[PDB]
Amino acid sequence: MVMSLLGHYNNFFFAAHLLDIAMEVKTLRTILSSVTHNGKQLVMTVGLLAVVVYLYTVVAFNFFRKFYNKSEDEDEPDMKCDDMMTCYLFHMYVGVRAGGGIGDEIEDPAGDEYELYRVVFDITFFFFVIVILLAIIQGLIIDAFGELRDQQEQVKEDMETKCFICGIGSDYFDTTPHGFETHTLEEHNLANYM
Amino acid sequence: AESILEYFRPYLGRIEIMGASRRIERIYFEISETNRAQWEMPQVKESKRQFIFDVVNEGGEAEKMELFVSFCEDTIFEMQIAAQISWGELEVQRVKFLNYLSRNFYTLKYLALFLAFAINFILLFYKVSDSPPNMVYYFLEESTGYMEPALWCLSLLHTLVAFLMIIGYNCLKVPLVIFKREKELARKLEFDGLYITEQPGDDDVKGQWDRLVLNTPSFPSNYWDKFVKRKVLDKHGDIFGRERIAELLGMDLASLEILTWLMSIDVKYQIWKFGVIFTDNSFLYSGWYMVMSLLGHYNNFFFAAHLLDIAMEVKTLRTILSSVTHNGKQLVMTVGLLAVVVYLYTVVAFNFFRKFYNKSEDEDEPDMKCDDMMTCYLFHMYVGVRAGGGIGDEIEDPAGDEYELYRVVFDITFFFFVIVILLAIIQGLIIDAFGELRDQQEQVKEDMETKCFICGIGSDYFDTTPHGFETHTLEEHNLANYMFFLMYLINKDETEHTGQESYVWKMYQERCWDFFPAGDCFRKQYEDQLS
Amino acid sequence: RQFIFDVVNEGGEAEKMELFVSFCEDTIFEMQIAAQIS
Amino acid sequence: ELRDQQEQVKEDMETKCFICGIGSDYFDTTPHGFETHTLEEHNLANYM
Ligand SMILES: Nc1ncnc2c1ncn2[C@@H]1O[C@H](COP(=O)(O)OP(=O)(O)OP(=O)(O)O)[C@@H](O)[C@H]1O
Ligand SMILES: Nc1ncnc2c1ncn2[C@@H]1O[C@H](COP(=O)(O)OP(=O)(O)OP(=O)(O)O)[C@@H](O)[C@H]1O
Ligand SMILES: Nc1ncnc2c1ncn2[C@@H]1O[C@H](COP(=O)(O)OP(=O)(O)OP(=O)(O)O)[C@@H](O)[C@H]1O
Ligand SMILES: CNC(=O)c1cc(Cl)cc(C)c1NC(=O)c1cc(Br)nn1-c1ncccc1Cl
Ligand SMILES: Cn1c(=O)c2c(ncn2C)n(C)c1=O
Ligand SMILES: [Ca+2]
Ligand SMILES: [Zn+2]
Ligand SMILES: [Zn+2]
Ligand SMILES: [Zn+2]
Repeated sequence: MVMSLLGHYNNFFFAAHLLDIAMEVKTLRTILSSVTHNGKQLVMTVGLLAVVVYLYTVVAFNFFRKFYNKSEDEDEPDMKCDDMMTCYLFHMYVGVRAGGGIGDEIEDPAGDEYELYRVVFDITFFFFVIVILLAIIQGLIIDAFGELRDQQEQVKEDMETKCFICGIGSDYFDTTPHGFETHTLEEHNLANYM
Repeated sequence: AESILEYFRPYLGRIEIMGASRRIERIYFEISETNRAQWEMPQVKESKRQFIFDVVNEGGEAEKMELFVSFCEDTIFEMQIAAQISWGELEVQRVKFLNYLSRNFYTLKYLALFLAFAINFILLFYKVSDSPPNMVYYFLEESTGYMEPALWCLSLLHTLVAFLMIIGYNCLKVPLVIFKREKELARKLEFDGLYITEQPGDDDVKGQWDRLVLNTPSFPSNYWDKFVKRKVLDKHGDIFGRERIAELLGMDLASLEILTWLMSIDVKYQIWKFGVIFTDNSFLYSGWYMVMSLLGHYNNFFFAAHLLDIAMEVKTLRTILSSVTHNGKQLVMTVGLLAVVVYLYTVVAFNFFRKFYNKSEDEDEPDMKCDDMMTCYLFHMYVGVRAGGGIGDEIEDPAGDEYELYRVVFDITFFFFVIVILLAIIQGLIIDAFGELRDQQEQVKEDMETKCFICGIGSDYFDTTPHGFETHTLEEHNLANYMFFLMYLINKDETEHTGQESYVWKMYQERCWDFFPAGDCFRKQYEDQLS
Repeated sequence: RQFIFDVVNEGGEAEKMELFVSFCEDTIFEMQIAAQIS
Repeated sequence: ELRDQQEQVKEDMETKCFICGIGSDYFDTTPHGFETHTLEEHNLANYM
C-alpha cells in the first residue's frame, strides 16, 4: 500500500510491485527458496570474498605500486595505489569482476622487475578468488536445493509407508489384503479423531 | 510418598547392568547437587555433542564402548579443574590472577578479534606521497582526535591481549593435553609390554619423544595411578630381570627402596613436557598469532594477517571452508594434471606453431614468446589457462592457410580440455565434499534419533509401549548415569561397597568392559513376567 | 497438506500428538468464520 | 555415482555376511555376535 501511494509522487515507484513475481507462485518460490535456504553461509561467503581481496590490496602496495597506474597521458597520474582505499576499491571493482583477476588490468611483469613475484601474485589471486570462492557460492545453492527435495521425500514416504496416530508400520498392517489402506482410512483415520 | 519420591528425583539414578547370574538387574544410588550442577555448564554440553558426532560416523561398531569410558575419564578431570577456579604475599595475588585469565579465556578471544577489525579499518586511510606532508607515507585523514594516536594505542592493546592468551591457554587447555598423554604410556607398558618386550619401532616418532619420561621420577604426574611403576615391575618382572625393568621405569634401586622452584626441578621431565606442547596444532596457532602481533610493530601492515581468523572458527565460515579442505589431495592432484596438459601443448606448438605466435607490433618485432620451451610454458600457463577460448585468443589467426586445420584443432582441443573438463572437475570436487559432510551429519543424528548408545536395541521394540524409546533412553539406559556411577564408586570408601558395586569396581580396575548391557535389557529379560 | 509436511521433518517424534490436537483446535475456529460469511 | 557405489559396498559389508546371507541383527542378539559369525565360523579365508 505505501509503495502505491509513492506511485503518485513518481510513477516509476510502481516498478517495486513487480517483486511479487518472486513472492508466492510455486515455481518462483521453490527456486528462490534454494537461495534463502542457506543465508548466513552465503552472506558469510561474501564476507570472506572481501577479506581475501583486502589482503591482495595490502601486499601490492608495499611492493607492486608501480606495476599499477592506469593513465596514458605523459603527465600520467590516475595512480590507483597512491592513496587510501582506492586500491582496496580498485581490487574489489576491477579485480573480482574479471577473468584472470588483477593480472588483466595491471601492466605486465615481462620486463624483469620482480617478474616472478607478480606472476605468483596474479596466479594465486585468480586461482583463489575466482575458482575457490566464486565456486563455493554456486556450491552452497545447489546443495540447498538437494536439501529441500530430501526433506520433501522423507515427508511423503514416512507417510506413504506408516501411520500418524499410532506408529505401527505398513508390514504389521499389510499381512492382510489392502491393509495399510484400511488402518488409515477407517479405524485410526485422522479427520475422525477430530 | 510422592513428595519424598520427588525431592529425591534429581539425586537418584537408575542404571541397568548385567552380571554375575547372567541376568539383567537394576541399580539405584544417590547423586549430590554439586555432582549434577557441574554438568549443565555450556562447556561440558558441547563436549557431549562433539563426542556423540564422531563415534557413529567413524570406526566404532565394536570398540565404541571403551571410547565412552575414555570419554568419562577425561570429563572427570575437566570438572575438577573448573572447581579450582571458583615475596610470600605476592603468591596469593598470582594464583588469583592466573585463575582470572583462565576464568574468562573466551572473552580475551572476542576482544582480540574486535581489535583486528579496529586496526584494519584505520589502515584504509593510508596514503603515499612524492614528498613529505620521495615515497613518504601519511595517515591521510582529518585530525579528529583520532587516526595516528589511535593506531599507535591499539597496536599495544592487541599485543598485550595476544600475549595474555598464551598464559590463558597454558593454564586451562594444556593440562588435559599432557593428561591424555600419560595415560596412554602407562597403559601400554603394563597390559602390552611396549618397552619391556617390543619397541616403539622408529616410525612412531611420538612413541619416541616419550621414551624420555619413562625414567622420570614424576611419570605419573597428571595421572591418578602414581604406582604404575611397580605394577610393571611386578608383572614383566620375572621373564625379564627384576633388575632390568628396574631401570627403564626409573625406580632406580627403588626396587630395593621398596627458594623452591630452582631447588627442585626434574630437568629431564620438563624437557619431555615441553616437547609435547610445541607440537599441538592449537598451541602453534596461538604462538603464530603472538609473533605476527610483534611484527606489527616493525611494519603495521602485518596486522592484516590477523584478519584470517575471520575464517578459522565462526560456524558459517568453518562449515563453508570445510567443503574445500575435504578433498585436498584430490584438488592439488587435479591441478597437477592441468600443468602436464598445458605442457603437452607447449612441446607441440613449439615444434610447429612457433610463428603463429609472437606478441609484438614494432617493425623490429621481437617479443617472441616461443624461443624457449621455458617461456612457452609460462606464456601457456599465464595468458592461456586464464581466458575464455584458451590460447586461441592470444595467437594470431590461422585464417591465412598455413596449417589452418591444425591450429584450429589445436585451439579447440586445448580449450575444451583445459577449460571445460579440468576447471569443471574442480568445482565438481567441492560440491561433492559439501554433500559429503551433510550426509555424515544426518547419519549421526538419525542413528541417534532412532537407536540406543549403551546397548544396541532399536526404537521399535521399545516403542511398542507408549513412548518407549524415550524412557529406555531417558531413565534406564541413560548415558550420563553410567558416568556418575564411576565418580560415585570412586568416592565410596571401599569397605562400604555393596555387592554389585564391587563387581563393577574390580572390572574397572582390570579393564574388562563386559558389565555394560550390550544386546539386552531388563524389559527384554523379564518379558513374560511383566517387565 | 502443509501441517503434515512440517511435522515429520522437524522436532516431533514424541510431542507430535499435542501438535495434532492444537491443529484441530484452530481449524475448529476456521470453520466457524466461514459460516459467518455465507 | 562412484561414491554411492563405494558406500553401498562398504555398508552391505559392515552390516551383513558374505557366505550366508543373514544380517547383523540375528547375530548381534548376543554380545559381539556378528564380529564372531564373520571371523571364526563362517570366515571366508577359511572356506579357502
Ligand atoms: N490417520 C492416519 N493414519 C495413517 N495414515 C494416514 C492417516 N491419515 C492419512 N494417512 C496417510 O495419508 C494418505 C491419505 O491422505 P489423503 O491423500 O487422503 O490426504 P489429502 O491429500 O488431503 O486427500 P486429497 O488427496 O483428497 O486432498 C494415506 O495413504 C495414508 O497412508
Ligand atoms: N544412553 C542413551 N541411550 C539411548 N539413547 C540416548 C542415550 N543418551 C542420549 N540418547 C539419545 O539422545 C537424545 C537425548 O540427547 P540430549 O538432547 O539430552 O543431549 P543434549 O543435546 O546434550 O541435551 P540438551 O539438548 O539439553 O543439551 C534422545 O533422543 C536419545 O534417543
Ligand atoms: N566370511 C565373512 N562373513 C561375513 N562377513 C565378513 C566375512 N569376511 C569378512 N567379513 C566382513 O569384513 C570385515 C573383515 O574384513 P577385513 O578388514 O578383515 O578385510 P581386510 O581389509 O583384508 O583386512 P585388513 O584390514 O587386515 O587388511 C568384517 O567386519 C566382516 O563383517
Ligand atoms: C580457531 N581460532 C582460535 O583458536 C583463536 C586463537 C587465538 Cl590465540 C585468538 C583467536 C581470536 C582465535 N579465534 C577464535 O577463537 C575465534 C575466531 C572467531 Br570468528 N570466532 N572465534 C571464537 N570462537 C569461540 C569463542 C570466541 C571466539 Cl572470538
Ligand atoms: C582413583 N581413581 C580411579 O580409580 C578412577 C578415576 N577415574 C576412573 N577410575 C577407575 N579417578 C579419577 C581416580 O581418581
Ligand atoms: Ca561392608
Ligand atoms: Zn494406524
Ligand atoms: Zn537402551
Ligand atoms: Zn555368516
